[PDB]
Amino acid sequence: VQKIGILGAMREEITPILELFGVDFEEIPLGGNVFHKGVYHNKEIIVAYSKIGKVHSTLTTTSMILAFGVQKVLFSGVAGSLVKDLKINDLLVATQLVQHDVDLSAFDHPLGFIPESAIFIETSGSLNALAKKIANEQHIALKEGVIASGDQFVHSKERKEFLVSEFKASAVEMEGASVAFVCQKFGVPCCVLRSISDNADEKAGMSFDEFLEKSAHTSAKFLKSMVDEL
Amino acid sequence: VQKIGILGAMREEITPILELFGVDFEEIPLGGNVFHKGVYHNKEIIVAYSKIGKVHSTLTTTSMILAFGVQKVLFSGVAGSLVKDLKINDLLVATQLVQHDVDLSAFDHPLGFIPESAIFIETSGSLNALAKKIANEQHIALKEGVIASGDQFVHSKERKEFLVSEFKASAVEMEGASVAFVCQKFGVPCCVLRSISDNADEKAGMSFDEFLEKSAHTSAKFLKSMVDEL
Ligand SMILES: Nc1ncnc2c(CN3C[C@H](CCSCCOCCO)[C@@H](O)C3)c[nH]c12
Ligand SMILES: Nc1ncnc2c(CN3C[C@H](CCSCCOCCO)[C@@H](O)C3)c[nH]c12
Repeated sequence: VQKIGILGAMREEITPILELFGVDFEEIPLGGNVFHKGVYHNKEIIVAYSKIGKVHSTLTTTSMILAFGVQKVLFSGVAGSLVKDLKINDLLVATQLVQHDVDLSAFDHPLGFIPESAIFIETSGSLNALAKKIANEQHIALKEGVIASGDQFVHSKERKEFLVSEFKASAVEMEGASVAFVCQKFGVPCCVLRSISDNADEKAGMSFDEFLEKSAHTSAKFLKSMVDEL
Repeated sequence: VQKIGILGAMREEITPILELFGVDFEEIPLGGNVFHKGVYHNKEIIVAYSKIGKVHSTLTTTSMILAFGVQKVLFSGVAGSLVKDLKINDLLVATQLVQHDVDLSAFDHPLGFIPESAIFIETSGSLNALAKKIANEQHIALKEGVIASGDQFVHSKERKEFLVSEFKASAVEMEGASVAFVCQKFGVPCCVLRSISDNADEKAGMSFDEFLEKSAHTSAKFLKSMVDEL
């Protein structure tokens, strides 16, 4: 039997996931998260929001894998755009992710690097290829690129410029890299999907509140379309 | 029957732990960590190093709890001092911890705060009381204070002074807050002990390299004395 973990960071990001799947979910509390466990097209689906940021998302992903035995993890949510071609509501799949706020440069380590790890964490090529295939069938744009994750909500030109110069990131959020990292450590295939909610600039807070609902729904709808192919 | 999880961040922090306990350990790999499982004084001890930083430490602490069923978690390692009275080799027990690099100020949150959490994460009062009691009996100085944790190695006066002014922190490291946080989420008693390796200033890299071994041993020796009373 196939077991698939579906994650968002905020409750608002999983609201449309639960609604779009529409099946009956059993609620299972563990480690301060609530896991929604259902069956859909012969697959067991386990849905949770982690809460915001790297520690929360690391915890929840580890719980998904260890406690619920998922074989794939699909993340859905919203993100800040760092590139002109990614506009509000546009979808991006992360081919690599970085923890942009990691700094061990005192020991001459490059920014983003931690010993016994790597700057860039890879996601599943087979899932990313699937995303590309179905986006083409749907005639919807889907960009591929690097996503930068850190424990700050980015809302300045200066920090955007750093993310582009240092990591060639296309989008910024606070959980993708930690989710992808956990999945790498456990050998679990991962896809990270984001819809743009803001431009990570001085107006980001306002844009985020305006577009969270729609952008979350766009990501969630696409995630469902991926699960339909598994 | 009592099962105690014992964590460091770096391999060097657990070397003296394994040595001082002296017992045979079984090595169990899981999620990119190696867990050393042994029996000491009729208690079961599970020792691991997480690897550096908040994501690594969150993962490992969650694995310790879920996969190995530990009832308490004790963290031992080194830290940078932020206060004049904490000198190289001095011991500190963290009564609260903060993630000092968290910034959701774009939405008017205070620094360190994440929704559905708190700036300050509590450790176990009963374990901190035990530490104080033993330290007094041993005639060893043990400070109680706030530890700030983040994904940067701190090596500047400016950042030191921020940690003191913002959080009234006494020491800085990269894992304590995340370990204590996971333990809080699962309702597992936690104690975080650190020995000072450096002063978190421009000389910190050199001080760290010089004193890592001795400071790690000092922390490990004290952690063993706690386990002897559990
Ligand atoms: N520009 C940007 N920089 C960094 N990340 C993002 C993201 C992605 N998510 C949104 C969410 C923000 C949490 S704060 C809002 C809620 O606070 C109020 C609720 O109490 C966190 O999970 C990261 C969208 N735009 C971003
Ligand atoms: N001032 C300071 N700021 C933040 N943290 C600390 C700590 C506590 N630990 C040491 C270690 C980082 C060292 S990276 C060594 C270079 O990598 C060598 C392996 O390639 C990480 O686990 C945090 C001591 N002094 C500190």
